[PDB]
Amino acid sequence: VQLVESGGGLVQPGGSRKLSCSASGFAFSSFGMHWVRQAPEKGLEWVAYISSGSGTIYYADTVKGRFTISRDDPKNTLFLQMTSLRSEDTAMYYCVRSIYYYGSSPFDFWGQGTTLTVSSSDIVMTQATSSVPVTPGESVSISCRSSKSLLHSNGNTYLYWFLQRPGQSPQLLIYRMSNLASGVPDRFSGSGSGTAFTLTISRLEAEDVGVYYCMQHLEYPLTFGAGTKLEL
Amino acid sequence: DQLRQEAEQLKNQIRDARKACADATLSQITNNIDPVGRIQMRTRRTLRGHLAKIYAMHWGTDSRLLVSASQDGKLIIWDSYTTNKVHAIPLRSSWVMTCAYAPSGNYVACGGLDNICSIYNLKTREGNVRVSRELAGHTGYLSCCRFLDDNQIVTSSGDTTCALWDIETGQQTTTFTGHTGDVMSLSLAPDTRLFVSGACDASAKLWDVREGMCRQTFTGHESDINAICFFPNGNAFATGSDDATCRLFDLRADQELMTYSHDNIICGITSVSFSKSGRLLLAGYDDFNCNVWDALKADRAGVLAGHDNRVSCLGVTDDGMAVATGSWDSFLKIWN
Amino acid sequence: IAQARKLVEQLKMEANIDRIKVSKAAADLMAYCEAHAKEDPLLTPVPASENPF
Amino acid sequence: TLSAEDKAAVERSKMIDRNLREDGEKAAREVKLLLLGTGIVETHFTFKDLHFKMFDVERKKWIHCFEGVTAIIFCVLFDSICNNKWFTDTSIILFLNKEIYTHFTCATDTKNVQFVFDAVTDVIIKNNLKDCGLF
Amino acid sequence: SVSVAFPITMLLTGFVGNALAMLLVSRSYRRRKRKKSFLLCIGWLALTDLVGQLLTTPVVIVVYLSKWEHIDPSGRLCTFFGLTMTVFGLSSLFIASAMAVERALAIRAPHWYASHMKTRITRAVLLGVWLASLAFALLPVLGVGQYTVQWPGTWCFISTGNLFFASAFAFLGLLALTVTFSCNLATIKALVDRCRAKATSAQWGRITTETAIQLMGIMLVLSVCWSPLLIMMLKMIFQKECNFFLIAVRLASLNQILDPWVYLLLRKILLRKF
Repeated sequence: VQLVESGGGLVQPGGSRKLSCSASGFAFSSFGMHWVRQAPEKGLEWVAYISSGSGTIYYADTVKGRFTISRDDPKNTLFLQMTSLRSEDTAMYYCVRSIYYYGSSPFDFWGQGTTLTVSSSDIVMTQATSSVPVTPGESVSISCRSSKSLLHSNGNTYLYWFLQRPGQSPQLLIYRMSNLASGVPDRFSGSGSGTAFTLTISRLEAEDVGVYYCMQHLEYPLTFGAGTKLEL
Repeated sequence: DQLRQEAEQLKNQIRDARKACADATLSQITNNIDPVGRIQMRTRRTLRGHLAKIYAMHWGTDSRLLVSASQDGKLIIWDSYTTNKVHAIPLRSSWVMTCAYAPSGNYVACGGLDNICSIYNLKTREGNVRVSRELAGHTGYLSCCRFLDDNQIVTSSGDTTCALWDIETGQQTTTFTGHTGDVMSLSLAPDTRLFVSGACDASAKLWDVREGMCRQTFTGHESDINAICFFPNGNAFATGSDDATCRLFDLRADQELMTYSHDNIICGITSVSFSKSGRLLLAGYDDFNCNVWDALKADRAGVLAGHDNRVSCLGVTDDGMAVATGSWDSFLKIWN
Repeated sequence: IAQARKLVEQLKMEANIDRIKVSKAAADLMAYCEAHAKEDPLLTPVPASENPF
Repeated sequence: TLSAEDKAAVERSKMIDRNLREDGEKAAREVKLLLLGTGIVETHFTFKDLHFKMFDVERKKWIHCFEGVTAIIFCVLFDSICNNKWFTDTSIILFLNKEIYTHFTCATDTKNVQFVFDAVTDVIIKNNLKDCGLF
Repeated sequence: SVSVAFPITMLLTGFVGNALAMLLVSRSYRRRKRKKSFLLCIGWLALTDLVGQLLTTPVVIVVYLSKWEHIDPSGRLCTFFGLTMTVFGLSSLFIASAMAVERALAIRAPHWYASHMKTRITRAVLLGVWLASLAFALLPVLGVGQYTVQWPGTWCFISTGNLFFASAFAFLGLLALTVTFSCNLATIKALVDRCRAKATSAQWGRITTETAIQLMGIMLVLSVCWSPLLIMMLKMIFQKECNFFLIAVRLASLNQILDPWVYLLLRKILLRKF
């Protein structure tokens, strides 16, 4: 199962561009699809979302109107028509899949990434932390804060913990309170309540070094954290 | 012919021994128990989406996810709380007489007239439900199907045998023998150490999955047995016949303990299930409505009227918070 | 006469069971029902506050 | 609102509902035929938009599941089967080699197929009239 | 002839007949049999007739007890009375025709009819007619057509936009009477042709005879009941004689009273016939 996207490169500001992602190895037509950009030195940022069967579409406020997202199930391709590019539109664009049903694990698989370069309020999540020097073998705790309470009337606390290893797209670690993702070591653990959240790593290993991001799925637009980072 | 005399000399001895322990009856022992009183339950949810008769149904151990199989050749994994559909599995052959939802929730099994038990994988990559394995080896209609906690499935076919399979490999590891007719019902134990099967011989036998020996054998019915279920503690069970006589047996006493009959019903019984505490004994008759009995008094305590056809399946969640029934009208209803 | 030989052995193992008096069984069966009576949401109605349906 | 991810889940449920209906149309535009007198053998052949699904089969317990089939075909006790509370309202077709129909087999295959196709039509007519508040 | 008790008798028969119709249909639509579509169609027809009689008759009795234009100063009462009659009368024909075509379609195309027919499908079909009938009732309110009180003043009559208003209603009634003619005639012809061909059994022959009696009988009452209305409308378009119109309207109400009897009541008698 691979989710590889192509495109990118230098583009004249104020022009238009087309980004396409080819999905193979999984049933594309039955999955939702998300677009997530990443500025060179800021962090992850939600872009757009198209549901399964093009049922509904949502766009981030900063790119509403001039961005379009289309889905072609028979050819298994996801397109992002980009219009009226500007200086801050430059970012590393990832394509993310997410299937929504009771007990599912959305945002499980992330694309690879296409580099797009441009030549020269409601929910806020904060991680009051920066690069934390740590050596292998000692437990680590990462804190997170939310402007609103992510708990819902049905008992689901919509918090997702992502890990971005150097040079690779972020990988889902935990998608709710202590809901470990598939292919994740038992070391990672999640907890917290209300607006207070924490991620605990037990017996930290060398490969665990990276940037940890916190995301809320309680209401669109989806907002990421400051991306706490770890130093070996 | 010589062994026939020995068999007669043995059956009578067994019958006499059972009568020795017959010192009283439950109807007389518990005469001082206060009746539970009228029990009224309203259909909280009405799951719809099937286009044919519903032949089977099973509750997930989480007590929220519900599977159901119908003649449409489509399993549907329901979300009982919100009536949403989680999956819709298409079947190779639209002849399904049973279904089972794995205790861990990873797998779901089904089978029927094709003599094949297909194990489907729900939680997998690529978000697609695919046949993990296709068990084969029976020689008749696959009557019932249940999962053991260790992901090894116990099946009961129409060839008068019940087998224990290995999903990982795909071949039988054990085999019931002794039934002299089609096996129509099967019920595991809460600890999964024992199970009972009812066949078209008015007999319900008890088996051990560990070493494979027939422990007991209970008789008393006058026709086929169409459903069985254990008491919550696992020391007793109740069976449904085609003569409208639910009977409650006891494992340790090796003798029939109590009967639930109502001459107002002349049609057979198609499902039996106990409540969490074991005081209630729901039963699905062919008169289009259930009959919530009393497990200790043999007196009706209500009725789940509201089905347009016969009640073919009936199950009670692990936590006892709800009851689901599926009739041939292609409708599932969650009572409470 | 293979069927007869197996059948004779079958009843042999079906008769050597340490059967208990029905009175003890009924008491144990009745005892279990009362112990878990308060934990059954069907014997007694449950308030809507914690009723998922 | 009250739903955050459930809205996405409800969208998925509505997509599954459609698929059941679309595939449910095919079942309606179909007639099932049971032949009487390992596993189950099925034979599918199309006939002017009627994708006939002819399938061939203690022994009295298999009648509850087959109830609802359009008709029963015999190639060659029949009295007892017709009054078993299951096939009472089902036509019976008999070939020589509830409106009971008897036809003599002929060498040509089309003629035999033509007769059975007609026999299915009228029994469908009777059901329609019975459901139209006329009989 | 200015029969004061005639409207009272019609109301007594209509309410009694309609009341029985709902009681029987409502008491057997569960079917423990199916046949849900037919029961729903006939049930609403009886309900529509019951309300129509209950909605129009009170005006007639009110005029008699009032000892019409002088009694009612405005024209809203006359417009409301006329609006109910024009819409309800057209609705009965449309649903009557709609049921007739449905039966013919079932015989002609039984294969895809089963999938295309459902309990909720009929409800939508019978729901559309009500809007169509009331949409026409809105026309006089707009200004196309006028309502006039005439002899005996117990019911408003369409003034003869007004000139073409009478023609439009006549065409709608004729089309409803014409359309039912084709389908019902086609249906009975098909059974007769099919029955004769299959002869070359007795039990099925009995069904064929029953269809002719029921289907043909429905046509006879429907055609005769509204036959004079078309003739009266045609005469008005072409152009003492008011006597026929006064009794013609009462004739139409007879069909509504007899509307459920032909479809449901006759079955009870036929049940004991054999």
